[PDB]
Amino acid sequence: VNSFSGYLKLTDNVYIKNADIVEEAKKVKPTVVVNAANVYLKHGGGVAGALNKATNNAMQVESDDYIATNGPLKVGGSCVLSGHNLAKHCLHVVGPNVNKGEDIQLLKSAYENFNQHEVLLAPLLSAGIFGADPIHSLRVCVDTVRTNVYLAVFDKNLYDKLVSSFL
Ligand SMILES: NC(=O)[C@@]1(O)CCN(c2ncnc3[nH]ccc23)C1
Ligand SMILES: [Cl-]
Repeated sequence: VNSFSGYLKLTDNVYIKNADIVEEAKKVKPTVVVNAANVYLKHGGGVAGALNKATNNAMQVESDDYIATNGPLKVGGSCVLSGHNLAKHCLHVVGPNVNKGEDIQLLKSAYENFNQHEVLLAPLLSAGIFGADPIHSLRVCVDTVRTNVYLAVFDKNLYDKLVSSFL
């Protein structure tokens, strides 16, 4: 039993809710919140910009030190950093950004990072400003993640379409 509330159950391990991931994180304080990161951990917009804003830019400061030490992530890769005031940990996961021409096949690799964590709050990878079809992102999620994932979908109209079209 965990403290996630109001989710629709899609499968054995995947749950979905129309919610602002920032407000969800501030309520639940999960062990892991997933950020929709880019390889430079530049949290300018989308989910990343919103999560960083909620940390008062502390996520960006920590991220800049990480990059200065380690260099950029790989597309499809991840790193674990602090969750600041939102969660214990933030798993920064880089899905492909279609608006950069990145290979959508790397989306499965991106979701594989979730399997290293027993429970996660997460957005749909490569959705929103990353330019992939969110229906496809959901299918890959369900077919790749085996740990317990609670998906927050900010857009209510998008949330309704994802549920109704789910196979
Ligand atoms: N005032 C705010 O910060 C927002 O209400 C608008 C920006 N922000 C988000 N921007 C993009 N993608 C997102 N996914 C989940 C939340 C979210 C929250
Ligand atoms: Cl985003």
